[PDB]
Amino acid sequence: TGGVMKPHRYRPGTVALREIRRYQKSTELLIRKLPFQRLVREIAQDFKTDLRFQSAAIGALQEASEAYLVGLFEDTNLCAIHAKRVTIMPKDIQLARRIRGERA
Amino acid sequence: ELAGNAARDNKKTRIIPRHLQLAIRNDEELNKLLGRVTIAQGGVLPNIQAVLLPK
Amino acid sequence: LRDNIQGITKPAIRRLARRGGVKRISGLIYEETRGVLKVFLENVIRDAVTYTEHAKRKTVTAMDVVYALKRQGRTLYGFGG
Amino acid sequence: YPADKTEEALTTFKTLSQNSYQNKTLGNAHNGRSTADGMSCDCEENWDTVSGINNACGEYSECINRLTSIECISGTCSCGDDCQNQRFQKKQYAPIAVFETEKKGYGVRAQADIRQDAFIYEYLGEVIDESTFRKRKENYDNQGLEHFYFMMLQKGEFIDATAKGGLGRFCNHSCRPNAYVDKWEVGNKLRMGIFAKREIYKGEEICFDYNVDRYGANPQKCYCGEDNCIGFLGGRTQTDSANILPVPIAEALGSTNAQEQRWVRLMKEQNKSIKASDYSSINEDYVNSLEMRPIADKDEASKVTSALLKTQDYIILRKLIERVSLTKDPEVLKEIVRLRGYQCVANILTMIVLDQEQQQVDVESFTLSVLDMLESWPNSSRNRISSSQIESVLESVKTKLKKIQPIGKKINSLLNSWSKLEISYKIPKSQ
Amino acid sequence: PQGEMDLLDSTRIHPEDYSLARKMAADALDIEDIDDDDESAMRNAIYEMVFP
Ligand SMILES: Nc1ncnc2c1ncn2[C@@H]1O[C@H](CSCC[C@H](N)C(=O)O)[C@@H](O)[C@H]1O
Ligand SMILES: [Zn+2]
Ligand SMILES: [Zn+2]
Ligand SMILES: [Zn+2]
Repeated sequence: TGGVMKPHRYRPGTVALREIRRYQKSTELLIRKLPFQRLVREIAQDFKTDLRFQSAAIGALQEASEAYLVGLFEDTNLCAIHAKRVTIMPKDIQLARRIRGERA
Repeated sequence: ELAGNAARDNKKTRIIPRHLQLAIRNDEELNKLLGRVTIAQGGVLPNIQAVLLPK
Repeated sequence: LRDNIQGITKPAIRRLARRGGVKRISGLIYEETRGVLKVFLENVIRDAVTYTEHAKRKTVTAMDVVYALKRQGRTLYGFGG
Repeated sequence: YPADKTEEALTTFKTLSQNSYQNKTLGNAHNGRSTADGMSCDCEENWDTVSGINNACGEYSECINRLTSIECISGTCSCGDDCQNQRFQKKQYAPIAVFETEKKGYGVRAQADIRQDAFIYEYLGEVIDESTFRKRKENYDNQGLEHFYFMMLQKGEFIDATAKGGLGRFCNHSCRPNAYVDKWEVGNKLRMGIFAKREIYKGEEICFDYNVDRYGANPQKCYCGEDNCIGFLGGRTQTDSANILPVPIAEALGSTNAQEQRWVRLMKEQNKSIKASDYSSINEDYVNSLEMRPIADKDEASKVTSALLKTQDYIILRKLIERVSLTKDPEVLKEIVRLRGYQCVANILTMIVLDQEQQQVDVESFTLSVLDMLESWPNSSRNRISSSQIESVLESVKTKLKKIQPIGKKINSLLNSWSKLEISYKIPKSQ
Repeated sequence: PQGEMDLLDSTRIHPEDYSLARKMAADALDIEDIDDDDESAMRNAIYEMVFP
């Protein structure tokens, strides 16, 4: 009789609310540097090649993309809350972009 | 002034972009003036919705 | 470089949504976030590229990026603007 | 009610007011990563001037830290000192008593009515590493102790309640428990608390689900008395090759941990698919490939009867009936009669030769393989059959499969033999 | 109940009627799996009747 009682798992939302507080308190970059840099180079390749990208330009692009995505997710959370849901769906993303004017 | 005060509540002697973002976004008229600007390494103000919380 | 749009991984976009105060994430949303991120990056990269091409340069600098962002009403502080 | 055994239970171990640590590194929150920016709730201190009690961070307050299972620390949080979210630190346990149960030994009862979601008692013990846990487990197995006293605080870190701990070690397992264990963060440390899943009245026993990992240990029968009891204490076993079928059912087929190991080791490691641990789907190939040996133990006969009452699979029943055919010990057969094996065999017949999920030739082979031991078992009185009325099922199946004349003739011989038996006299009772 | 000592050794019942007393006790407790030849079940039944 040497068995061990298990601590079970957390409820859905508890670790979510914890990590919400943790990411809203801290300020580090959430997108990995090298895959984002490769993605930026892939997008820039389509117009004209042999285009070198300074580290500061890549960092500015990353900061702008993170700010845009955070604002869009705040608006999409407001959309989901308005529809009596707690889970965001792509339809809220499309509606937020529509009302913001980014999507025609 | 507002950034130094916000740093003072954080028990810090170093002004960082986080304190600047806190000072700008927590003041109504400053938020109105600097509406369409993103502060690099500023982060986001802690905001959790009321009905988002469990009961 | 071949199809590195998958480099924006699922935990990373989960973190980005989590900073916005979102509690639950649908399984189909990730492709939509990748698409809108691609669209935004496409627009800003295009504007930065033509800014650089007008300047007779071969390397995109941070000033072109901040200029392009500020021209789209997305003014960025901290990078020499 | 039962006599109180609180002091007697306390004398059996070294009472602790707080968790003890083997070393200062173990038990630290965030795997030892000191969160210097400790999570401070924005609650304003609500001091009731009459009672002098700080009502901030209460049960029905909106304290974020309370929701996220984090305790407020005095001098760091805006809620002030002595808030209502210092339950672990203030040690405000629910009032409980110890009473001797009929079969489970000492058990914990509520001395007062306890609200839903209320903190009952902090599980206390020594925080130990994995090697120390293994050494203590081996020592206790050598000592022959028949009681669990280990709980997993987190990965690689366990809590032992054998020699030192608190009253929580006397809580008994219930398959429909009224309380549950939860993990909380107090400062830079991790605690395990026990909370009320429902409303509990005074005098009622306080129980929680053990969800016990055996780590290869043998099953222990569960005597909780709950209607939803599974009959044994357990939980998801070792990561692979550990179980293909439920124990009683596996041991009914003569299979053990070695035979359940061998099949998976021979195929899964050699690029052939075996699904995860799930007993909802029976793998017929394993049951066919299993070896069969005669039964000579009555507990194995009880496990066989449980397997008959539980398993619906055609192939498992085929192999159990074949094993019974190999079995020829009269005492085990008398035990099966006491367990009313005929009652189970009636349903086993009905599911296969009245309900038709199989082919008539294979069902005929099954019927010929199941009539033989029915013909062979010792019988002395129709009182045995009367507990099952399996003769009715035999008539129904000989009438349905009337074209298969060997089955009909065997059932003729069987009912002729059974009809010769008298009925055991049962004393009439007043009405 | 299966021990060396016996419940009925503290009564006036003669040892030739011990199985009779155990059959009375078993039939009184509404048991139906009982068989007359099973002395063990008889002893269990009488033990649970006299000392539940
Ligand atoms: N419902 C139950 N049925 C049978 N045994 C139980 C049980 N709940 C707990 N136990 C036993 O109690 C052990 C936990 S320790 C509980 C206190 C201990 N029985 C004592 O009185 O000293 C388990 O390992 C098991 O052996
Ligand atoms: Zn609080
Ligand atoms: Zn508090
Ligand atoms: Zn049980």
